[PDB]
Amino acid sequence: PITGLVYDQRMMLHHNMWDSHHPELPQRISRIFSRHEELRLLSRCHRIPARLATEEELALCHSSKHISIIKSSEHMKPRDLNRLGDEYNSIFISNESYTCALLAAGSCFNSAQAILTGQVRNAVAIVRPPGHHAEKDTACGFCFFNTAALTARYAQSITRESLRVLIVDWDVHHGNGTQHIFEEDDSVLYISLHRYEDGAFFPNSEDANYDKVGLGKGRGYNVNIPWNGGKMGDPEYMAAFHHLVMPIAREFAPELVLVSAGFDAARGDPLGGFQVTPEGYAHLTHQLMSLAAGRVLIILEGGYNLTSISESMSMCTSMLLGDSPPSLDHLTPLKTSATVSINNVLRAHAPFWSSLR
Ligand SMILES: CC1(C)c2ccccc2N(Cc2ccc(C(=O)NO)cc2)[C@@H]1c1cccnc1
Ligand SMILES: [K+]
Ligand SMILES: [K+]
Ligand SMILES: [Zn+2]
Repeated sequence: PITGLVYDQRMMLHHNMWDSHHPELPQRISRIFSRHEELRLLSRCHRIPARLATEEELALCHSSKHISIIKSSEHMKPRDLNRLGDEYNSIFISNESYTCALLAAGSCFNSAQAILTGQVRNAVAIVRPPGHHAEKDTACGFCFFNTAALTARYAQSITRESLRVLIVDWDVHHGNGTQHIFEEDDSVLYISLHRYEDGAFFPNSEDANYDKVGLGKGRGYNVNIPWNGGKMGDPEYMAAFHHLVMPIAREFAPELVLVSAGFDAARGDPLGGFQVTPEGYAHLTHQLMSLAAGRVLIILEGGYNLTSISESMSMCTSMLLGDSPPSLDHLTPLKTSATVSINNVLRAHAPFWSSLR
């Protein structure tokens, strides 16, 4: 059983030229990659080459008008990069941004193909800029193109259109772009856990609440798990996986699992304010590996504490390689509010998932 790994230093080139310390830092992926080297995990993995995604592949999810405006930033003067970025919600653009976003997407494509043709069982994608806030027609929250949403359609395009793909989004933020792209779609199951605070948390939309369950044929195939009033940690994430994520996923029987793996719910992240530990991420990964004959691709999204994301993603890779899941804790009743969120999700999805309890 082989674990794949994709990483390309050129993705570092994307940067914020008006705040060189912006938390979506080039060094996020180099610090994660370096930690993989030091922990002797990188040598255990099959190295998958990065590549540029093509514009045709971007068209699997994005409008040609959005593609063309982002492609055009590669030749913009600083003044126009600044105006263009300011047209979006929380976006900065450099001249290298388009190429880096193409590389993060093509990297994940090659990983998905490696998994789907049998070259590897599972894989990990150390990529940037992130993807999950990007919409069909717009960029948002440090994301230009929806890497995870593209990878699901890419996977379908190289197999069959109805390939069952589960996307688990454990980034602390709701993946509004991923929800919206597949909202009518019953071939892609989207499950997001996210800090919500009654809609007061980025992306600041009631679209992230538990009562958005999908539209049309897609009703039931959009599972939002919103967290309210509480510094959620391992016990809460493990409880959501037990009562919602794994039961629903198993009933869906995916053939591929994409993890939109933001690490901004990690202990130490100032944007997230949550406290999931590395061993917590390790346990979530291990539960996901019981699906889809192990076809699990972990994709870096958010995560802004360099040490935290490097330890946490390393933990996930260690699990993919087959290392034993590490010990966590005992008892530790959930935070009150987390039982409330979980129960609310259970009720809204009972009509769609008959194995829910
Ligand atoms: C906290 C906040 C004030 C902020 C300060 C400094 C820079 C950015 C941002 N935000 C946007 C944001 C944050 C994280 C991610 C992500 O992808 N994490 O993984 C994507 C977008 C917040 C915001 C902006 C407008 C309205 N409400 C919240
Ligand atoms: K999420
Ligand atoms: K869906
Ligand atoms: Zn995030």
